[PDB]
Amino acid sequence: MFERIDYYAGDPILGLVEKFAADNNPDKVNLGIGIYYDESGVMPVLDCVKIAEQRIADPISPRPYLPMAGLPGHRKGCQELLFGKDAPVLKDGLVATIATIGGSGALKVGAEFIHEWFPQSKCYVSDPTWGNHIAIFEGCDIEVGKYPYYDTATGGIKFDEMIAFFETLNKDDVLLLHPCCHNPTGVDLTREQWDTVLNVIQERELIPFMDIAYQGFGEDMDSDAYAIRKAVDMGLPLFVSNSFSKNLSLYGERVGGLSVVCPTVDETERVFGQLNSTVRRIYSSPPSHGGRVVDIVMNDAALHEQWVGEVYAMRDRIKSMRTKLKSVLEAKISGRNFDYLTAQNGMFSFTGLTPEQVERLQSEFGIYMISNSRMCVAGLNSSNIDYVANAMVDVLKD
Amino acid sequence: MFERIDYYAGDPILGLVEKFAADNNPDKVNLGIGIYYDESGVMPVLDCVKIAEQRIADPISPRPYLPMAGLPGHRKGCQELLFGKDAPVLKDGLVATIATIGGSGALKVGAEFIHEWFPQSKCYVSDPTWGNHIAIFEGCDIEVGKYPYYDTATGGIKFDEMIAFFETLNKDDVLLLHPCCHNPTGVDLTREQWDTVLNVIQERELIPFMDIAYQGFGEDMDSDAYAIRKAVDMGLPLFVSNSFSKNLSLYGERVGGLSVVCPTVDETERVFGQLNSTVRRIYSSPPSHGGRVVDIVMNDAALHEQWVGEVYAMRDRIKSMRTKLKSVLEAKISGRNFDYLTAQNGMFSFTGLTPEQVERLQSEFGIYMISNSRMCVAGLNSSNIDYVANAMVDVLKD
Ligand SMILES: Cc1ncc(COP(=O)(O)O)c(C=O)c1O
Ligand SMILES: O=C(O)[C@@H](O)Cc1ccc(O)cc1
Ligand SMILES: O=C(O)[C@@H](O)Cc1ccc(O)cc1
Ligand SMILES: [Mg+2]
Ligand SMILES: [Mg+2]
Repeated sequence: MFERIDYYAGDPILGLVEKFAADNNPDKVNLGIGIYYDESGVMPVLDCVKIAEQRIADPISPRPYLPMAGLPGHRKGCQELLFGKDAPVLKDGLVATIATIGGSGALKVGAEFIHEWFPQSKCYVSDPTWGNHIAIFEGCDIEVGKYPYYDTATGGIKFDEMIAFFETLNKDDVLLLHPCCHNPTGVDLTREQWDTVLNVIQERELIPFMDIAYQGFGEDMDSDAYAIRKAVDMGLPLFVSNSFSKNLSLYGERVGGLSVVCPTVDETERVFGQLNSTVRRIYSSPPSHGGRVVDIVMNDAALHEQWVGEVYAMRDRIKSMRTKLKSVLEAKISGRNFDYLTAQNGMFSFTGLTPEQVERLQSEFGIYMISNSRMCVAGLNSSNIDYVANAMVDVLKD
Repeated sequence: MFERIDYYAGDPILGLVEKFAADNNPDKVNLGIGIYYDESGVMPVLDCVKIAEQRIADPISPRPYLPMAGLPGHRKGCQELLFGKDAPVLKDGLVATIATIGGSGALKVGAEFIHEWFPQSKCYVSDPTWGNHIAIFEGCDIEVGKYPYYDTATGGIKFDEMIAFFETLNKDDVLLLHPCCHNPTGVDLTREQWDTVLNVIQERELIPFMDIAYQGFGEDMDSDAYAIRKAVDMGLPLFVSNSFSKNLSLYGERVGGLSVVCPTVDETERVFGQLNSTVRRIYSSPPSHGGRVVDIVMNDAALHEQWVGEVYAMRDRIKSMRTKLKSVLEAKISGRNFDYLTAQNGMFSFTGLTPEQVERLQSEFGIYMISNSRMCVAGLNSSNIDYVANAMVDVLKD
């Protein structure tokens, strides 16, 4: 019956993970998975979350369906976070927002909405980018290409080429953009580059789709959202997928948001209604437990403030790891610039190591990265840092 | 920018609900929504669930991604529930199962899988059926039509016409079937009619997709799954979507399962891999909280046994309401047979009332049903029964 069905290769990042677990090097370290670990190398449970969940468990309540858009408080928290509290765009009612099944789920609904209403649009992703972006869009029968982004030569951005690329695109074509904390490179646009980008986006009447999965891990909650807010100030029709997976340490509950910025309230209502309809077609409504956590933590002022602090500690710890890793490298290797390590933002780092060097890191030290050199900085901690930094010096010295 | 966007009419079931809320009749009752309510007119929190959730909160754990297929325990609970404890088909490893975002999510994944690998297959739904079935399938770009089912004349099933219809269909065409507890009619097939249909499905080489959203609300857990188990016995390739929304009273947490019965272990693996790949491109993985609940409740023998007991009481209560409703009607309306009310199974009932009568039921009494005459029996309880039964008497006499 199902002889025609091909085997599924399996998630690539998961394929590596099997190999690491198998590895019997006592000193093995996994830096391959984009998961945040704390000082002790474990996934944290955030204090604010813990508190939110005790409230949810006290008392244990009936579990009616959430609305299709999810909880209003969840929606508002997304909005206030992304566009700023009582931002003009929100007080004008020009943002249609739904809770989603994580950032993935927001990408799916947004892509499906684009596919239905802008059937001609293509989508373009950064070269390189997070593998799942491509699957989600193509899974909607939207054609996906790549725009120039990362400059292998410099470690920077092929900014000129990227800009020239965008001018070739068709009206209503979609750009998948990372407002900060690029996955996998860590290399972000400066504000001035954002203004040029958004300028051409405006001129070419392209659709910007900002995926922000690490708000708070780059500069701060506001800064990380500059690209979003500047697109709003310019009056662009912006799609924003956001995820709480990382910054809430709530990967498994599937919490995120999708927001569509619209030129008029009436368009806001058309789009909101169609987002609902799209949700109804896929999974009907989002999960109550994850949504309640988001609702409680975003809208309780004491919990929100605690939560930002918790995110900033996670960001600060990742920044310390970057600094420490650079300090060892620059102390030990003269005449190579390692500023790109602290210039990069978020959880990810393109190390600049060649595939052969990544592989030698695996064999010789049991240290696991992606072949494109991507390292998750949160994998690093006080207990493994000197071992990893020193292994890296060795591989680069050969 | 979004003037091309059509307004979404809104979920009809949800649309009626708003009119009810707005309604200022002191004695209003809502029988429009397929939600289960206890004797007091409130959504229950089941004891087993409450226990499962105390275990989940003690202690509050890290929240990593579940696997794409969800928790193994959740997958095994679906399987055992659907096909019977340690069934041959399970011991033979011929069932590919994933957790899903409710029954809706399972429908979506199985419809996407069908669309990808059997692009020619069309899907046929019962006339009438639950509104979302169509949207889910059409949302996958699968063409959907209807098979004869409900007989307006007799209140039964146009069984002969249905069977003739199935014989016209192409090989690999999909039938969406309700093992029990038909929505919206309440009218089910007998076991003998099941044997006939599944025979024709076998001879016409059609694909049965069984959606069972109310296991436990018909006769009992095992009886309700007859159509499923008989299809397995016959060696048919079967798709089953199951939902814990009602029978676990866990609508909000989005818990259900998709199961694909395969002729051989190797095909089981192919299908299992692609199900995962399909999950990846939609929402990446399912929610932990809901999945943990299902895991704990299905796999703890004391909780499972308690849980069956809880569903039994819910079913018995619905059955009592059917009997009391019929008794009032037959006592007060001469020469109309109302055995169809007790003959129907599950939460829903096609009351036989015309759209005019349904609408008069709204205007005169604030009693809300679907225009097609669908009533949710769980909406009825000892506090509202007489009032609803007696109002129904008056609409029928005019
Ligand atoms: C017959 C039927 N199938 C599928 C579903 C999907 O619901 P859920 O996603 O909550 O399991 C429902 C209920 O909403 C239903 O009544
Ligand atoms: O960026 C990453 O490494 C994550 O995307 C890893 C991942 C991907 C899929 C998944 O089901 C679990 C983890
Ligand atoms: O069968 C019914 O009437 C409803 O239970 C379906 C439903 C449930 C929740 C929802 O957000 C939309 C439709
Ligand atoms: Mg499609
Ligand atoms: Mg110019």
